[PDB]
Amino acid sequence: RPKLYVMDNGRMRMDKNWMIAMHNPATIHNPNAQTEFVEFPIYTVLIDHPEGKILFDTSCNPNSMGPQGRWAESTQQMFPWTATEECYLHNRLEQLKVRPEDIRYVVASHLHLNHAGCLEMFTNATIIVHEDEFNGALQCYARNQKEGAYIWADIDAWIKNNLQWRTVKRHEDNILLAEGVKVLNFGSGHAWGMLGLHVELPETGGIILASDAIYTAESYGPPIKPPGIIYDSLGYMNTVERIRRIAQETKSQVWFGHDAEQFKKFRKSTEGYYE
Amino acid sequence: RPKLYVMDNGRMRMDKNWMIAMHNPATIHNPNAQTEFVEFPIYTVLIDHPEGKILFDTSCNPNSMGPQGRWAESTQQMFPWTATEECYLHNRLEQLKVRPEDIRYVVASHLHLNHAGCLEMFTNATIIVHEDEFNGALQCYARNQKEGAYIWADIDAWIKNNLQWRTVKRHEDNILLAEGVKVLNFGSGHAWGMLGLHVELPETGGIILASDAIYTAESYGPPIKPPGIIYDSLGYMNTVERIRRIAQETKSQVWFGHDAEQFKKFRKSTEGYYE
Ligand SMILES: [Co+2]
Ligand SMILES: [Co+2]
Ligand SMILES: [Fe+3]
Ligand SMILES: [Fe+3]
Repeated sequence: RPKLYVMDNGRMRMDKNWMIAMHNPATIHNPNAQTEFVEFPIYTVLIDHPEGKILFDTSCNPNSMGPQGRWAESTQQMFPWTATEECYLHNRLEQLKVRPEDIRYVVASHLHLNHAGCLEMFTNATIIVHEDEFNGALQCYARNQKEGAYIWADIDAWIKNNLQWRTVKRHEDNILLAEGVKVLNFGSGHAWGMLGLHVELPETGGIILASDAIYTAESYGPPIKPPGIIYDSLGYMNTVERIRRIAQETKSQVWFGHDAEQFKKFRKSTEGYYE
Repeated sequence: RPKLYVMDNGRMRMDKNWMIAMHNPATIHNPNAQTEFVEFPIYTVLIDHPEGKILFDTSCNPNSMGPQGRWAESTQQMFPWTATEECYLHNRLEQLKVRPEDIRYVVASHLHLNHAGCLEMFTNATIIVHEDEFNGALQCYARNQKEGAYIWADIDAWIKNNLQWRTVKRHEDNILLAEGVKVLNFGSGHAWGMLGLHVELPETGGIILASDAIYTAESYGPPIKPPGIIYDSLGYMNTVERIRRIAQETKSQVWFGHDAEQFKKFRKSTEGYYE
């Protein structure tokens, strides 16, 4: 029935402490302990479904980086994005003969700069987003916040391009978007409102797209190693355990948001898909 | 009526990222950004009240550090405590002609190693503690956790010395402990359950003892700069703002848990007291 594509939208580097909070604490013997600037993948997932094309996340906007970049300079320096034109989502989709207009549904895991970058392209889609995440980003916008993980120029484009939103309510149940495609309401954790996907593929089986609910296998453990980027510590911990339970009960794989190792092993859109 | 004493119970050093989460993030230009290893005061407060002597916090145990120390070696290395004999609470109290047996109430802000160290001394007192904090530490003990901020040997002593506990229930209102002395139920934040004191002194006026609900003036802001040592991020943020409001409405000073600058300006027990 359906085909699932992993599209490579480039790499980003940041302080490991953002990814694993307090990963290497200072000691009497190492009072000025150093961190690392680690690299991690940015990716999106296309589910080419007979009921319609579903896109999970949208990576970064092409005009994110550089002197004329939408991203503030501090942001560009703390979370630099490296991507070839081939890695841009529009191009990755073009290489699959998919036009933005062909996307029925976009699922925004959250509205961070490296997941909601290209929402603006999908003007014929219904954008599914957690209401608290939406609200939180709209406040960043309204208060003219220019630094941080919510890109003002990105949100501006969303509104100017008249996107069609479908917010997931705080206590809303999981949404069946299509046969074998369920939107999981993880709620507050890494961000204000986290959404995930459960995909049931005829051949591959079950897949949980966790996005930044779980950064990496190191995050996942056990035991859980929480991130530095976190809004609701408790919601985060609960979400990870919930994902772990869903995986074991549905015998599903868990695809982390930003795990280099796991990504290396993924079959990307230049080699094929998952059925 | 009452006399309030600030007792210097030593100094401790740790990674600044514990105090201020992500205080100096790595950048493209500083990929191996360094943390610092900062010094901060450990103190306790004695309210010599006509209704009875109230102690807020108990510092670290004398036998905490060194090869035969109660603290695990990793803990002694990440959170080293420096203290001369005079800084020990038993001695600080002795210099005020105060015997452990003279304490009617001990208020444990939380049960971290540097606040609950000497609970065992107060065998004739009622130990007031948040129930969630108590529960959390009793689990650390039962699971024989020997690393971390909850010292197994400390907890072992509490049970052996048959301390008399009074737990503050999760949704319990503030407790009037004595005229002008209220226990503030902050709940989860820095740790599982945090208690503060509001003291109304005839001369000095209102004082909020925040303990680790607010590490420092930098934590307090505004804006709030949360710590790396945190269980409930949201509860933490709520608590700080609650303190700000109480302070404003009660025209009260806020005494932070571990603020080097503020502590220097405090009149300690070797110079006098607050009335
Ligand atoms: Co994110
Ligand atoms: Co503490
Ligand atoms: Fe991300
Ligand atoms: Fe402390």
